[PDB]
Amino acid sequence: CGVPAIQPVLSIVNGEEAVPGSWPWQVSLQDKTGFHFCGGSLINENWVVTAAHCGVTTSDVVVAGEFDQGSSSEKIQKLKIAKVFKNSKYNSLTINNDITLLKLSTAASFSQTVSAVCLPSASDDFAAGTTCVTTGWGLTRYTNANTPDRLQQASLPLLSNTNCKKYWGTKIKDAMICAGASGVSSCMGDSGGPLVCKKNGAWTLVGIVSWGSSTCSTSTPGVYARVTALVNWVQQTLAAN
Amino acid sequence: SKPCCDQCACTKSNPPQCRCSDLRLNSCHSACKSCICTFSIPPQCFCVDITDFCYEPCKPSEDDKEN
Repeated sequence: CGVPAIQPVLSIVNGEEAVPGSWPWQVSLQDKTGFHFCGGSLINENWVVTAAHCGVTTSDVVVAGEFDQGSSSEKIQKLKIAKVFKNSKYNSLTINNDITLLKLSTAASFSQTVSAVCLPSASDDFAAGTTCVTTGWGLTRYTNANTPDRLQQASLPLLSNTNCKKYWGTKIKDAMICAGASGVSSCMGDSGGPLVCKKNGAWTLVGIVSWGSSTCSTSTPGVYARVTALVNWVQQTLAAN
Repeated sequence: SKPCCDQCACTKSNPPQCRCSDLRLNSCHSACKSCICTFSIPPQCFCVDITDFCYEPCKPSEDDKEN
């Protein structure tokens, strides 16, 4: 896991285009009309993790291996969803425990552009100030009515929850982790996608894009579902299904 | 569009200080000063303001016709 066959190159608002294929766990969630409304991450051939608030159902399709969603020549996999496991502790008013698991009806075929991100242990310690990466097809400018076709990326620091509360106060819960306020921001269409940090050389899923400033302000932090606080539920969901 | 908020969680304080929990898609309340949204399409947005008053509860009372 977490070792892309195509190496990402790091120099979403004020991000940059990803190297094509370099985030091979990044999937698109698309409705029946082919419209991207959320992102997700492959954690193995059979499961995708995304945000609970996205409201994914079995009528949505998981799209793996895309870089340019405006292209018709990329070798992409359109993967039907057999079952949705929305975390029952997800609170649609507090947006806490914002995680959902998607069981694919057929297994993904891993390749150079499709593979899994690593999951952390519930005890892993990802230090405030660590530079991590988030990717997605969300707005590159809040005023836009047009997401980008090409997968974007940005580097950004993790915050402590203590410092994050100085922005968002009692909205911040233990199952949340904040990143950004550094000149970049997740934005609409990024939800459900990954916030990854490189642990022992392997990109590891530390957060799931969740919420933040309504205008995607680059001077306030984005808030992510804290995967360490949710990963035992992920592992146990997989073990049971 | 004029102000309104259905659920108004006013708290312990004098003068009051209140908090609206209404979920609105796309954007918040026109008079909200600080708005948060999920980064989905459509975004699910909330107003995190704290005012010492509530706006009219959006929905009418529907209780003035029957004697």
